[PDB]
Amino acid sequence: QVQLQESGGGSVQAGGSLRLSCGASEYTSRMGWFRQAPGAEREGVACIHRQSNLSYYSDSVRGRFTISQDNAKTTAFLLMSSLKPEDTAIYYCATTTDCAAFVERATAITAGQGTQVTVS
Amino acid sequence: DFVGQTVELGELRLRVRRVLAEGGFAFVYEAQDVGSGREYALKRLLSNEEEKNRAIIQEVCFMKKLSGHPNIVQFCSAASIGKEESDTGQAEFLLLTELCKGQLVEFLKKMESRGPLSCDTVLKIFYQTCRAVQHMHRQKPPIIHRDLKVENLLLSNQGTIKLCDFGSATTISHYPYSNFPIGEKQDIWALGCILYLLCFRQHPFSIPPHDTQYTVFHSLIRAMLQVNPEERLSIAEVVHQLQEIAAARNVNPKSPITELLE
Ligand SMILES: COc1cc(-c2cnc3c(N4CCOCC4)snc3c2)ccc1N
Repeated sequence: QVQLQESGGGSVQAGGSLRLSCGASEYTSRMGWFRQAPGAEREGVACIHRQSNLSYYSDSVRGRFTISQDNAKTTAFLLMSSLKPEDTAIYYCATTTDCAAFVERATAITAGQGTQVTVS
Repeated sequence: DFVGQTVELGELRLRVRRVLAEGGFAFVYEAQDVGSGREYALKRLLSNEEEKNRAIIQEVCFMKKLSGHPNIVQFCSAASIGKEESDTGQAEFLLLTELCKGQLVEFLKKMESRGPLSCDTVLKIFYQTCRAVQHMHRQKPPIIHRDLKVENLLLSNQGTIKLCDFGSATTISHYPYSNFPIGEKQDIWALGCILYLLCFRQHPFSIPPHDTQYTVFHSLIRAMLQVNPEERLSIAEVVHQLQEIAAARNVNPKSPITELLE
Protein backbone atom coordinates (compact mmCIF):
# COMPACT_ATOMS: atom_id res chain seq x y z
CA GLN A 1 0.00 0.00 0.00
CA VAL A 2 0.79 3.67 -0.13
CA GLN A 3 1.45 5.42 3.19
CA LEU A 4 -0.46 8.65 3.80
CA GLN A 5 0.80 11.42 6.17
CA GLU A 6 -1.83 14.03 7.17
CA SER A 7 -1.61 17.44 8.84
CA GLY A 8 -3.44 20.74 9.39
CA GLY A 9 -7.04 21.11 10.57
CA GLY A 10 -8.04 21.74 14.20
CA SER A 11 -10.50 24.25 15.62
CA VAL A 12 -11.66 27.45 13.94
CA GLN A 13 -14.34 30.19 14.08
CA ALA A 14 -17.43 30.15 11.84
CA GLY A 15 -16.60 31.91 8.64
CA GLY A 16 -12.89 31.05 9.13
CA SER A 17 -10.46 28.84 7.21
CA LEU A 18 -8.16 25.93 7.74
CA ARG A 19 -5.91 23.92 5.46
CA LEU A 20 -5.24 20.20 5.42
CA SER A 21 -2.34 18.50 3.64
CA CYS A 22 -1.66 14.91 2.75
CA GLY A 23 1.58 13.39 1.50
CA ALA A 24 1.75 9.95 -0.14
CA SER A 25 4.76 7.66 -0.12
CA GLU A 26 4.41 7.02 -3.91
CA TYR A 27 2.64 8.40 -6.92
CA THR A 28 -1.09 7.65 -7.21
CA SER A 29 -3.44 8.92 -9.89
CA ARG A 30 -6.11 10.39 -7.64
CA MET A 31 -6.17 11.68 -4.05
CA GLY A 32 -8.87 13.29 -1.97
CA TRP A 33 -10.64 13.70 1.33
CA PHE A 34 -13.75 12.27 2.73
CA ARG A 35 -15.34 13.11 6.10
CA GLN A 36 -17.58 11.76 8.74
CA ALA A 37 -19.73 14.04 10.79
CA PRO A 38 -21.30 12.95 14.09
CA GLY A 39 -23.89 10.19 13.36
CA ALA A 40 -23.63 10.77 9.59
CA GLU A 41 -22.54 8.77 6.60
CA ARG A 42 -19.07 8.94 5.08
CA GLU A 43 -19.18 11.82 2.65
CA GLY A 44 -16.71 12.43 -0.18
CA VAL A 45 -15.70 16.05 -0.06
CA ALA A 46 -12.97 16.69 -2.66
CA CYS A 47 -10.77 14.78 -5.00
CA ILE A 48 -8.07 15.64 -7.56
CA HIS A 49 -6.98 13.80 -10.76
CA ARG A 50 -3.19 14.29 -10.81
CA GLN A 51 -2.29 14.19 -14.57
CA SER A 52 -5.03 16.65 -15.61
CA ASN A 53 -5.61 18.70 -12.44
CA LEU A 54 -9.32 18.17 -12.78
CA SER A 55 -10.91 18.61 -9.39
CA TYR A 56 -14.11 17.16 -7.95
CA TYR A 57 -16.22 18.50 -5.09
CA SER A 58 -19.48 17.56 -3.32
CA ASP A 59 -22.24 20.09 -3.62
CA SER A 60 -21.97 20.73 0.15
CA VAL A 61 -18.50 22.33 -0.17
CA ARG A 62 -18.62 23.68 -3.78
CA GLY A 63 -17.24 27.25 -3.89
CA ARG A 64 -15.80 27.01 -0.40
CA PHE A 65 -13.20 24.28 -0.58
CA THR A 66 -10.23 24.14 -3.00
CA ILE A 67 -8.10 21.04 -3.50
CA SER A 68 -4.69 21.38 -5.16
CA GLN A 69 -1.39 19.47 -5.47
CA ASP A 70 2.38 20.10 -5.70
CA ASN A 71 4.49 19.89 -8.95
CA ALA A 72 6.00 16.57 -7.68
CA LYS A 73 2.52 15.02 -7.48
CA THR A 74 3.35 13.59 -4.05
CA THR A 75 1.04 15.84 -2.02
CA ALA A 76 -2.44 17.30 -2.08
CA PHE A 77 -3.77 20.30 -0.17
CA LEU A 78 -7.28 21.26 0.87
CA LEU A 79 -8.14 24.89 1.66
CA MET A 80 -11.38 25.03 3.58
CA SER A 81 -12.93 28.51 3.65
CA SER A 82 -16.18 30.01 4.83
CA LEU A 83 -16.35 27.18 7.28
CA LYS A 84 -19.50 26.39 9.17
CA PRO A 85 -20.88 24.07 11.93
CA GLU A 86 -22.03 21.53 9.30
CA ASP A 87 -18.28 21.08 8.41
CA THR A 88 -17.36 19.78 11.89
CA ALA A 89 -16.08 16.23 11.32
CA ILE A 90 -13.12 13.92 11.11
CA TYR A 91 -11.46 14.45 7.65
CA TYR A 92 -9.66 11.45 6.15
CA CYS A 93 -7.09 11.61 3.29
CA ALA A 94 -7.58 8.87 0.66
CA THR A 95 -6.49 7.54 -2.67
CA THR A 96 -9.14 6.31 -5.18
CA THR A 97 -9.64 4.85 -8.68
CA ASP A 98 -12.45 7.33 -9.55
CA CYS A 99 -12.88 10.91 -8.25
CA ALA A 100 -16.52 11.11 -9.24
CA ALA A 101 -17.58 7.93 -7.38
CA PHE A 102 -15.28 9.09 -4.57
CA VAL A 103 -17.31 12.27 -4.16
CA GLU A 104 -20.58 10.32 -4.55
CA ARG A 105 -19.77 7.32 -2.35
CA ALA A 106 -16.46 7.84 -0.56
CA THR A 107 -15.12 4.81 -2.48
CA ALA A 108 -11.34 4.61 -1.77
CA ILE A 109 -8.37 2.28 -2.17
CA THR A 110 -6.64 3.43 1.06
CA ALA A 111 -7.53 5.94 3.77
CA GLY A 112 -5.45 7.96 6.27
CA GLN A 113 -5.87 8.01 10.07
CA GLY A 114 -7.92 11.22 10.06
CA THR A 115 -7.70 14.84 11.25
CA GLN A 116 -10.38 16.39 13.54
CA VAL A 117 -11.85 19.63 12.17
CA THR A 118 -14.10 21.57 14.63
CA VAL A 119 -15.89 24.71 13.57
CA SER A 120 -16.72 27.20 16.34
CA ASP B 1 -37.01 -4.32 -53.74
CA PHE B 2 -38.16 -4.00 -50.09
CA VAL B 3 -39.39 -0.46 -50.57
CA GLY B 4 -43.17 -0.25 -51.14
CA GLN B 5 -44.17 -3.29 -49.08
CA THR B 6 -46.38 -3.51 -46.02
CA VAL B 7 -45.21 -5.21 -42.80
CA GLU B 8 -46.77 -6.20 -39.48
CA LEU B 9 -45.13 -5.97 -36.10
CA GLY B 10 -47.96 -7.35 -33.96
CA GLU B 11 -50.71 -4.80 -33.31
CA LEU B 12 -48.83 -2.54 -35.76
CA ARG B 13 -49.12 -2.70 -39.53
CA LEU B 14 -47.04 -0.28 -41.57
CA ARG B 15 -45.64 0.77 -44.94
CA VAL B 16 -42.07 0.91 -46.19
CA ARG B 17 -41.52 4.34 -47.76
CA ARG B 18 -37.80 4.63 -48.67
CA VAL B 19 -34.17 3.69 -47.94
CA LEU B 20 -32.20 5.72 -45.38
CA ALA B 21 -28.93 3.68 -45.20
CA GLU B 22 -27.63 0.51 -46.95
CA GLY B 23 -24.39 -1.28 -45.81
CA GLY B 24 -23.16 -4.81 -45.04
CA PHE B 25 -25.62 -7.16 -43.30
CA ALA B 26 -28.39 -4.56 -42.84
CA PHE B 27 -30.58 -1.83 -44.37
CA VAL B 28 -32.52 1.00 -42.74
CA TYR B 29 -35.85 2.36 -44.03
CA GLU B 30 -38.48 4.95 -43.21
CA ALA B 31 -41.78 3.28 -42.27
CA GLN B 32 -45.33 4.53 -41.50
CA ASP B 33 -48.11 3.09 -39.35
CA VAL B 34 -50.86 2.57 -41.92
CA GLY B 35 -53.60 3.02 -39.28
CA SER B 36 -52.13 5.55 -36.84
CA GLY B 37 -50.09 7.65 -39.32
CA ARG B 38 -47.05 7.81 -37.01
CA GLU B 39 -43.59 7.31 -38.60
CA TYR B 40 -40.73 4.98 -37.59
CA ALA B 41 -37.24 3.77 -38.41
CA LEU B 42 -37.00 0.13 -39.47
CA LYS B 43 -33.76 -1.81 -39.51
CA ARG B 44 -33.70 -5.07 -41.40
CA LEU B 45 -30.89 -7.50 -40.66
CA LEU B 46 -30.23 -10.61 -42.76
CA SER B 47 -28.87 -13.91 -41.39
CA ASN B 48 -27.87 -17.18 -42.99
CA GLU B 49 -25.83 -18.40 -39.98
CA GLU B 50 -26.75 -19.24 -36.32
CA GLU B 51 -23.70 -17.16 -35.37
CA LYS B 52 -25.30 -14.12 -36.99
CA ASN B 53 -28.68 -14.95 -35.42
CA ARG B 54 -26.98 -14.70 -32.02
CA ALA B 55 -25.27 -11.31 -32.82
CA ILE B 56 -28.55 -9.86 -34.17
CA ILE B 57 -30.69 -11.01 -31.21
CA GLN B 58 -28.03 -9.61 -28.88
CA GLU B 59 -28.26 -6.21 -30.62
CA VAL B 60 -32.05 -6.25 -30.27
CA CYS B 61 -31.73 -7.15 -26.56
CA PHE B 62 -29.35 -4.24 -25.97
CA MET B 63 -31.65 -1.82 -27.79
CA LYS B 64 -34.54 -2.96 -25.58
CA LYS B 65 -32.58 -2.82 -22.36
CA LEU B 66 -31.33 0.75 -23.02
CA SER B 67 -34.63 2.22 -24.27
CA GLY B 68 -36.28 4.96 -22.24
CA HIS B 69 -33.22 7.19 -22.13
CA PRO B 70 -33.43 10.69 -23.69
CA ASN B 71 -30.14 10.26 -25.63
CA ILE B 72 -30.70 6.64 -26.82
CA VAL B 73 -33.00 5.81 -29.77
CA GLN B 74 -36.35 4.58 -28.43
CA PHE B 75 -37.07 0.89 -29.03
CA CYS B 76 -40.59 0.24 -30.30
CA SER B 77 -40.65 -3.47 -31.25
CA ALA B 78 -38.93 -6.28 -33.13
CA ALA B 79 -39.82 -9.28 -35.26
CA SER B 80 -38.51 -12.07 -37.50
CA ILE B 81 -39.20 -13.57 -40.93
CA GLY B 82 -38.02 -17.18 -41.50
CA LYS B 83 -35.92 -18.25 -44.53
CA GLU B 84 -39.15 -19.67 -46.03
CA GLU B 85 -41.06 -16.33 -46.16
CA SER B 86 -38.28 -13.87 -47.02
CA ASP B 87 -37.58 -12.33 -50.43
CA THR B 88 -33.86 -13.13 -49.78
CA GLY B 89 -34.09 -16.79 -48.67
CA GLN B 90 -32.28 -15.88 -45.46
CA ALA B 91 -33.73 -15.30 -41.98
CA GLU B 92 -34.74 -11.64 -41.50
CA PHE B 93 -34.91 -9.64 -38.29
CA LEU B 94 -36.85 -6.39 -38.09
CA LEU B 95 -36.15 -3.72 -35.49
CA LEU B 96 -38.60 -0.85 -35.09
CA THR B 97 -37.49 2.42 -33.46
CA GLU B 98 -38.50 6.05 -33.24
CA LEU B 99 -37.43 7.95 -36.36
CA CYS B 100 -34.81 10.62 -35.78
CA LYS B 101 -34.42 13.65 -38.05
CA GLY B 102 -31.11 12.40 -39.50
CA GLN B 103 -27.39 11.96 -39.00
CA LEU B 104 -25.46 14.40 -36.77
CA VAL B 105 -22.63 14.77 -39.29
CA GLU B 106 -24.99 15.89 -42.03
CA PHE B 107 -26.22 18.75 -39.84
CA LEU B 108 -22.66 19.73 -38.86
CA LYS B 109 -21.69 19.70 -42.54
CA LYS B 110 -24.45 22.29 -43.25
CA MET B 111 -23.10 24.51 -40.49
CA GLU B 112 -19.35 24.23 -41.13
CA SER B 113 -19.70 26.62 -44.03
CA ARG B 114 -20.86 28.96 -41.23
CA GLY B 115 -17.70 28.77 -39.07
CA PRO B 116 -16.35 26.78 -36.11
CA LEU B 117 -18.89 25.48 -33.59
CA SER B 118 -19.37 27.65 -30.52
CA CYS B 119 -18.30 26.13 -27.19
CA ASP B 120 -21.93 25.97 -26.06
CA THR B 121 -22.81 23.85 -29.09
CA VAL B 122 -19.88 21.53 -28.55
CA LEU B 123 -20.85 21.28 -24.92
CA LYS B 124 -24.42 20.20 -25.71
CA ILE B 125 -23.42 17.73 -28.37
CA PHE B 126 -20.77 16.10 -26.25
CA TYR B 127 -22.70 16.03 -22.95
CA GLN B 128 -25.77 14.42 -24.54
CA THR B 129 -23.47 11.81 -26.16
CA CYS B 130 -21.70 11.15 -22.85
CA ARG B 131 -25.01 10.82 -21.00
CA ALA B 132 -26.09 8.03 -23.46
CA VAL B 133 -22.78 6.27 -22.76
CA GLN B 134 -23.18 6.80 -19.03
CA HIS B 135 -26.55 5.03 -19.16
CA MET B 136 -24.76 2.03 -20.74
CA HIS B 137 -21.85 1.92 -18.26
CA ARG B 138 -24.24 2.14 -15.32
CA GLN B 139 -26.04 -1.06 -16.27
CA LYS B 140 -25.32 -4.04 -14.01
CA PRO B 141 -23.13 -5.45 -15.40
CA PRO B 142 -21.99 -2.53 -17.55
CA ILE B 143 -22.65 -2.54 -21.32
CA ILE B 144 -19.68 -1.48 -23.43
CA HIS B 145 -20.43 0.13 -26.79
CA ARG B 146 -17.07 -0.48 -28.54
CA ASP B 147 -18.01 1.49 -31.70
CA LEU B 148 -18.43 5.10 -30.63
CA LYS B 149 -17.92 7.50 -33.49
CA VAL B 150 -19.35 10.73 -34.64
CA GLU B 151 -20.96 9.13 -37.71
CA ASN B 152 -23.42 6.99 -35.66
CA LEU B 153 -24.85 9.83 -33.62
CA LEU B 154 -28.29 10.94 -34.70
CA LEU B 155 -30.18 14.19 -34.21
CA SER B 156 -33.72 13.75 -32.87
CA ASN B 157 -36.72 15.79 -34.00
CA GLN B 158 -36.38 17.69 -30.72
CA GLY B 159 -32.81 18.63 -31.75
CA THR B 160 -31.11 16.32 -29.24
CA ILE B 161 -28.45 13.68 -29.68
CA LYS B 162 -29.47 10.07 -30.05
CA LEU B 163 -27.01 7.21 -29.77
CA CYS B 164 -27.65 3.98 -31.72
CA ASP B 165 -25.62 1.16 -33.32
CA PHE B 166 -25.43 -1.51 -30.65
CA GLY B 167 -24.08 -4.19 -33.05
CA SER B 168 -20.58 -4.16 -31.51
CA ALA B 169 -21.67 -3.80 -27.89
CA THR B 170 -20.85 -6.38 -25.24
CA THR B 171 -21.31 -7.23 -21.55
CA ILE B 172 -21.10 -10.17 -19.17
CA SER B 173 -23.89 -12.74 -19.08
CA HIS B 174 -25.20 -14.60 -16.06
CA TYR B 175 -23.99 -11.93 -13.70
CA PRO B 176 -25.11 -12.89 -10.12
CA TYR B 177 -18.13 -9.44 -5.92
CA SER B 178 -16.45 -7.14 -8.47
CA ASN B 179 -15.97 -3.89 -10.06
CA PHE B 180 -13.01 -4.57 -12.32
CA PRO B 181 -12.85 -2.56 -15.55
CA ILE B 182 -14.20 -4.67 -18.39
CA GLY B 183 -13.87 -2.21 -21.32
CA GLU B 184 -15.47 1.02 -20.21
CA LYS B 185 -12.17 2.79 -20.70
CA GLN B 186 -12.02 1.98 -24.50
CA ASP B 187 -15.34 3.79 -24.89
CA ILE B 188 -13.80 6.81 -23.09
CA TRP B 189 -10.79 6.91 -25.43
CA ALA B 190 -13.31 6.95 -28.32
CA LEU B 191 -15.30 9.78 -26.70
CA GLY B 192 -12.13 11.81 -26.33
CA CYS B 193 -11.62 11.49 -30.09
CA ILE B 194 -15.16 12.84 -30.60
CA LEU B 195 -14.63 15.88 -28.34
CA TYR B 196 -11.36 16.56 -30.17
CA LEU B 197 -13.08 16.23 -33.56
CA LEU B 198 -15.94 18.54 -32.63
CA CYS B 199 -13.58 21.32 -31.47
CA PHE B 200 -10.87 21.09 -34.16
CA ARG B 201 -12.73 19.34 -37.03
CA GLN B 202 -9.97 16.76 -37.43
CA HIS B 203 -9.39 13.33 -35.87
CA PRO B 204 -6.57 13.33 -33.27
CA PHE B 205 -4.77 10.31 -34.80
CA SER B 206 -2.07 17.30 -30.36
CA ILE B 207 -4.29 20.23 -29.29
CA PRO B 208 -3.36 23.40 -31.24
CA PRO B 209 -0.85 25.43 -29.15
CA HIS B 210 -2.60 28.85 -28.97
CA ASP B 211 -6.30 27.95 -29.08
CA THR B 212 -8.20 30.50 -27.00
CA GLN B 213 -11.69 29.22 -28.00
CA TYR B 214 -11.86 25.64 -26.76
CA THR B 215 -9.27 25.97 -23.98
CA VAL B 216 -12.03 25.10 -21.48
CA PHE B 217 -12.12 21.56 -23.00
CA HIS B 218 -8.34 20.95 -23.20
CA SER B 219 -7.78 19.28 -19.85
CA LEU B 220 -10.77 16.92 -20.37
CA ILE B 221 -9.60 15.95 -23.90
CA ARG B 222 -6.18 15.01 -22.55
CA ALA B 223 -7.59 13.14 -19.64
CA MET B 224 -9.86 11.04 -21.95
CA LEU B 225 -6.98 10.36 -24.39
CA GLN B 226 -4.69 9.15 -21.62
CA VAL B 227 -2.69 6.11 -22.85
CA ASN B 228 -2.88 4.35 -19.47
CA PRO B 229 -6.49 3.11 -19.05
CA GLU B 230 -6.26 3.41 -15.21
CA GLU B 231 -5.29 7.08 -15.54
CA ARG B 232 -7.95 7.66 -18.16
CA LEU B 233 -11.20 9.12 -16.85
CA SER B 234 -14.38 7.13 -16.22
CA ILE B 235 -17.65 8.28 -17.76
CA ALA B 236 -18.73 9.66 -14.36
CA GLU B 237 -15.47 11.69 -14.19
CA VAL B 238 -16.23 13.11 -17.63
CA VAL B 239 -19.94 13.86 -17.08
CA HIS B 240 -19.31 15.55 -13.71
CA GLN B 241 -16.82 17.93 -15.36
CA LEU B 242 -19.20 18.65 -18.26
CA GLN B 243 -21.93 19.53 -15.77
CA GLU B 244 -19.71 22.06 -13.98
CA ILE B 245 -18.60 23.58 -17.27
CA ALA B 246 -22.25 23.98 -18.30
CA ALA B 247 -23.23 25.61 -15.02
CA ALA B 248 -20.33 28.11 -15.30
CA ARG B 249 -21.48 29.07 -18.78
CA ASN B 250 -25.20 29.18 -17.86
CA VAL B 251 -26.10 26.47 -20.36
CA ASN B 252 -28.61 23.64 -19.85
CA PRO B 253 -26.60 20.96 -21.65
CA LYS B 254 -29.61 18.59 -22.06
CA SER B 255 -31.54 21.25 -23.99
CA PRO B 256 -32.22 21.25 -27.75
CA ILE B 257 -29.30 22.23 -29.88
CA THR B 258 -31.42 24.86 -31.60
CA GLU B 259 -28.56 26.21 -33.71
CA LEU B 260 -28.46 22.80 -35.54
CA LEU B 261 -32.19 23.15 -36.30
CA GLU B 262 -32.31 25.29 -39.48
C1 LIG C 1 -35.00 11.36 -41.95
O1 LIG C 1 -33.83 11.16 -42.81
C2 LIG C 1 -32.83 10.35 -42.33
C3 LIG C 1 -32.94 9.47 -41.25
C4 LIG C 1 -31.83 8.69 -40.86
C5 LIG C 1 -31.95 7.79 -39.80
C6 LIG C 1 -31.20 6.63 -39.80
N1 LIG C 1 -31.37 5.74 -38.76
C7 LIG C 1 -32.25 5.95 -37.77
C8 LIG C 1 -32.48 5.18 -36.71
N2 LIG C 1 -31.94 4.01 -36.43
C9 LIG C 1 -32.63 3.18 -35.40
C10 LIG C 1 -31.71 2.17 -35.09
O2 LIG C 1 -31.68 1.37 -36.28
C11 LIG C 1 -30.84 1.93 -37.32
C12 LIG C 1 -30.73 3.47 -37.12
S1 LIG C 1 -33.55 5.83 -35.84
N3 LIG C 1 -33.82 7.16 -36.73
C13 LIG C 1 -33.00 7.07 -37.78
C14 LIG C 1 -32.86 7.95 -38.77
C15 LIG C 1 -30.63 8.79 -41.57
C16 LIG C 1 -30.52 9.67 -42.64
C17 LIG C 1 -31.61 10.43 -43.02
N4 LIG C 1 -31.54 11.28 -44.03
